[PDB]
Amino acid sequence: MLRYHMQGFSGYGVQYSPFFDNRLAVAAGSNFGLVGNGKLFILEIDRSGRIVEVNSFLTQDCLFDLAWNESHENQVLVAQGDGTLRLFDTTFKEFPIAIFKEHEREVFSCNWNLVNRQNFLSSSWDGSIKIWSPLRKQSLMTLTPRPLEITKMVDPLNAIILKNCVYQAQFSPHDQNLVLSCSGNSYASLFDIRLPSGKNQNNFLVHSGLEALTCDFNKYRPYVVATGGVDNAIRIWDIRMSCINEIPNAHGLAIRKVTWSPHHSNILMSASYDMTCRIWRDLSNKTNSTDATKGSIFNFTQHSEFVFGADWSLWGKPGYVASTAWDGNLFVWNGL
Amino acid sequence: SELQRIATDIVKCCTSSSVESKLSESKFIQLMRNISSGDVTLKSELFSSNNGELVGNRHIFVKDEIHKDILD
Amino acid sequence: GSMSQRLQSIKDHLVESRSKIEEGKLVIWINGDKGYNGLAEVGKKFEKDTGIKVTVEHPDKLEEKFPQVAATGDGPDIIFWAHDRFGGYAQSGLLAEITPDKAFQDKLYPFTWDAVRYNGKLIAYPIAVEALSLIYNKDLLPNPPKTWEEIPALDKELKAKGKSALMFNLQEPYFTWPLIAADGGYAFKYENGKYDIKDVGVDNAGAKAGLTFLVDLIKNKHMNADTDYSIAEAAFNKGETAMTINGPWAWSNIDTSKVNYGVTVLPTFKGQPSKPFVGVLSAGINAASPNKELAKEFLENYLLTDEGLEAVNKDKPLGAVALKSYEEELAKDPRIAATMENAQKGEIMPNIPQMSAFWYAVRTAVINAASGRQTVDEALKDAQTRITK
Ligand SMILES: [Mg+2]
Ligand SMILES: [Mg+2]
Ligand SMILES: [Mg+2]
Ligand SMILES: [Mg+2]
Ligand SMILES: [Mg+2]
Ligand SMILES: [Mg+2]
Repeated sequence: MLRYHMQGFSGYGVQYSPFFDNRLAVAAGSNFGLVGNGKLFILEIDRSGRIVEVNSFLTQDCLFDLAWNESHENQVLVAQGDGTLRLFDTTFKEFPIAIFKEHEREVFSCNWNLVNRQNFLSSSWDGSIKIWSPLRKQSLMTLTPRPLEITKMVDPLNAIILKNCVYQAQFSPHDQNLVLSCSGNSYASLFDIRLPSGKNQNNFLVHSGLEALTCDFNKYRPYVVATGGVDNAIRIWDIRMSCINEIPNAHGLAIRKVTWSPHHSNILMSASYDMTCRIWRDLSNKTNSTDATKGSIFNFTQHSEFVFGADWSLWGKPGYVASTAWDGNLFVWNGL
Repeated sequence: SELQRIATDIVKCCTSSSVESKLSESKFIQLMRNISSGDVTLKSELFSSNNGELVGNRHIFVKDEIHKDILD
Repeated sequence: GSMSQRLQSIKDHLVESRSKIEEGKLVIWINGDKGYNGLAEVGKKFEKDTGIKVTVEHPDKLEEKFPQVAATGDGPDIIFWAHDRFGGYAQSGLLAEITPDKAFQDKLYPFTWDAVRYNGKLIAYPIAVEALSLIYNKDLLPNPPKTWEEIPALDKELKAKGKSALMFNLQEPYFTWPLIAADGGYAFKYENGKYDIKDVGVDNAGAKAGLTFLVDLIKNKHMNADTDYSIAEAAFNKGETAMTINGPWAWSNIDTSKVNYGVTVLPTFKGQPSKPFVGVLSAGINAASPNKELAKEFLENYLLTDEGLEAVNKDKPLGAVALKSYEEELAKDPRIAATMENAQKGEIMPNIPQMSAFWYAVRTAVINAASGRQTVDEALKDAQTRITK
């Protein structure tokens, strides 16, 4: 396995460059992301397999995610704990080229549009999702997850009677105008940005009433998504229908990341607080609940702290992945 | 104080055979113990009373500077 | 501040993902529209006698949360819901096989035990029994008709007086199915502990006869194809129609209206009873519960007793109940007696997923036949085909 160590920093997200086959970036934070600086690491893998830092940027607060600019080979976005997102050009040192400041709390995710390749998305502890152009200071659109069951039972004057978190959001790589998100209220939200606010979202219960931490679109099947969360299950859904497959007890503790393979329609990867990374076969593409091994393909166990970041290699031998964790390690390995 | 409470709850909840051993040997869990006990507290830095010094990374101030539009 | 806020989130992910059902107590989930405070009183008695704490919760969407959480080993020890969802839970192996002895089983109506059977196993305790009845205005109609066949003549008399004989929801097949089933219609044939998803009774002669009668009432202007739940409820509760067809959930509104009403056996069709679908509120034990014996003791010796059901019932009425002794006590109310009578003459709601295919297809068929968009024969043929595709 190929390795790189980030001294004193914990990995929260990792992504391969969409332009350079041997380049990846890691978003990290000091003190397990709880307090102190953040740091963006730009890493290169050479012919030998040695991972080398080619650039890095220290930030004021912890970094929770990153997204490479799908339209510019030298640009990469980070999501920061102070509610900002910051866009960097890797040619420069020290500072970003743009700061995006609207979120009121920690930004936990950011993702680039793969269809138009122009815009990006952010999701925040403030309960909102924002769509941005890198060329504009102000957001283009704000989306707020509001499940029908949640909304109905919550008192309208809730904010003034003393008695939520959007962990991940993603653009569909199939439909320019579809956005999927998962919230701490256990609902996945599906937005069609063509429709007006208050009438643009469908919501569904995904993780037992416990926090839903992660969601991802299938790269080959337009209506197929996966979710993961605090009930230790991976669920696979058909949005045009909704549970088509379930992997109960996929992990021993909460699942922080799920991500579908960009090489196969039936392969996905999960990362967990149980300090493992697992590769799964979607057997419905029969279910995983009935199979003797639950469609488990590979269990990567080398991380010694919570695994928060995982990404599939785009180019090269299909089945290579990068994972990062609260052990300060980035590992590159083949899950087959 | 509130930080001490939360840390204690983590120690109590969460301290497979492989997973259990990994948690017992965890550096995060070790920090939770030290915050629970009152040794380590918030100085954007954490510090140990018994060591008198810093635990974890030093915080370095970072300006909200951006580069100008000088690069294609 | 910021650090403690972030750490609290991490803590919650860890605590909640590790937690399992606690040994030596009971957690019960029941819907918010049930007598959960009355159930909690039964819980207090159980605690007084045994030292076992009982916590009753009514989470939103509990019927969706249960199947998702059950594999983790967390969630409730006991779940209360309509029996028909328990089929899916049992298929997924989420419910413990219950062990009431022969003598205990004799304390409940035999047909109720069938509602809680899946693949040859008892998977829940029957609690309550719900079905549609005929509701009638005693001032307009002191002696309601025993047969569907009598309705046209009755409507002719009532229309002259500026009233109508009968208004009920024609949009939802749940309400029209009792007539369609009477002479032979059925959803799925049940044989050997299992519904045959290939044997559907939607376009048979009996279903055709029942729907034809319904459509003829409409053609002869004794009913209107557009009548839905609200139209019928308003008409009855305003004293404009002599009869409606509805369930025990509708009674409190009629009470408020002060209409002098009765609830009785549904009219027969071709000498055969109307057959409403029966819903059985049931209590299942989580297959992952470490407290299965405590749950059994609670359900059998505390809840399913006259004292236990009374406590729940006085909080929010259960309607008719599965327990013979308490049903006899309640049944001095003729409304409850009628509910049980109609339930005994009806059919248990099938507990399989293909019921949604049935409902969707039959909904279209009835609406199309009623509105004159299709003939009865064509409407039912198409529905039968769609279900069995
Ligand atoms: Mg990202
Ligand atoms: Mg629990
Ligand atoms: Mg509900
Ligand atoms: Mg018959
Ligand atoms: Mg209407
Ligand atoms: Mg008695």
